[PDB]
Amino acid sequence: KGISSSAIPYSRNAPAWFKLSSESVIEQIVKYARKGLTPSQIGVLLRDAHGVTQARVITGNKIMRILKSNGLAPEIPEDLYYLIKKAVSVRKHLERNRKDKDAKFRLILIESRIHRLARYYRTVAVLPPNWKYE
Amino acid sequence: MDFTTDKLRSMVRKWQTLIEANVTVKTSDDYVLRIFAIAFTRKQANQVKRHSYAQSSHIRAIRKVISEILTKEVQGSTLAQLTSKLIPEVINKEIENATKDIFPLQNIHVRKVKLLKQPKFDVGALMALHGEGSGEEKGKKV
RNA sequence: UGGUUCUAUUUUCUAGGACUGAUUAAUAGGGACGGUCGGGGGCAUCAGUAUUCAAUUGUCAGAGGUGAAAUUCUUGGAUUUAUUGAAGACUAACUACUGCGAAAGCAUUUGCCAAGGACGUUUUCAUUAAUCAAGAACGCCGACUAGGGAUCGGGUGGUGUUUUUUUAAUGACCCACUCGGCACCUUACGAGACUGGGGGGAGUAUGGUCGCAAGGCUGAAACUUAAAGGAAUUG
Repeated sequence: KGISSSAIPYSRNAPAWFKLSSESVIEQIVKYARKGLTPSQIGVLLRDAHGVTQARVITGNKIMRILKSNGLAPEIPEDLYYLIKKAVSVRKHLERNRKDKDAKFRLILIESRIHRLARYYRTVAVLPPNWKYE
Repeated sequence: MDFTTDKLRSMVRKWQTLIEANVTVKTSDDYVLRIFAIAFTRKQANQVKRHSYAQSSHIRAIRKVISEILTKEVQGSTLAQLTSKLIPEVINKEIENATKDIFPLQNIHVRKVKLLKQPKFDVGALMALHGEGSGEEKGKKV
């Protein structure tokens, strides 16, 4: 295990060089989401190019709440969606060539990780119960 | 063309990497040649760490530029032009100059050249490689 | 998206009504991104020289092998030499108290396929977490302080040398810091409470029990018995 994460500043204010509007950021957010990017991609594009540090600080609330209150909710949370599509990519690799025992092992690991947070999201009922991973 | 075994055994030392490449190239004639290459990773002067290994992506990039520029030195040569090119060891200087952007690389050599197929005979081309000649010889004296 | 009517100049601007309402952001965990990293895996491709076999020469009497020999091959030419082909493996030196993998393990090139880790991150979710009976896949100690040198992967900064230029980006080394690894050398401080088993080590004695073992020239005993052999033998 390694310690490599991001270090959120002690400040909770806009950084006083951020001369943009607190609403034009939201309009850019919903524009990028409607052209089709995941919320982590919205956050990293907004951070890199239109220099909002983080939008829970600069806007009102966090950007998945912004997308759900502006009508662009996800069908399934981003974590579960990315783990689902990684699992189905490994499954198509396994149907293609069937002597990859290591990739079978990594499929068992990815499927366990699917079930863990699918169980969490189900008891929170973000997604409905009787959800199965096909 | 071939090295003696003692030369490359005299070149191989531990605590470096040998990048070796080979390409099967057809010349401006229809000779096709498998031509090899060896190169050993140098250490710079002021280097204090004892290793000087390449990071294997530097090996892939060095081997890539070795293959590209020596398949550029062939196809742009005949057999006679390639032989006169590799007598004074100058394809090695081309490899060294083209590769010092990536790693230092002491004693690059070609080490081995194999003919695979040869086109036809062409007695005129051989006699133009050597020199002319034709004989009317002696006559019997009865 | 639909509909009703109110103000001054043939078309200008207007007012109203029906289809959300608690925190962080763990030097906890997950996910995304970025440049990468590795002999991690799978498929395909490429190469290398040995070995074995075969074809063709050249030459002639031996070649293996062993401590010596022998089985074996050999004037229908063995072994040696040269050219070439085929096969099945294997990846030499480089090769390390290095790397990667959950372990068993993994070393030629190139490409494809998915994967993984560390780092960077003012990205995202928000407790989603830790341990293992069962089951499944593959097959001097700890809860503990500091360090030191070296090395592998990433990052930041410095500012010299190799690099170099108006084609793209991209190195290598030196130094300091920092994160994470495989080890090594030390330090300080803690209760740390494929199943079946007699009882120490080295010896000694034996009027017990269970065994195995001596005699005595063979022939040869009911037979003083042949031949031959043995033994000792200066008849």
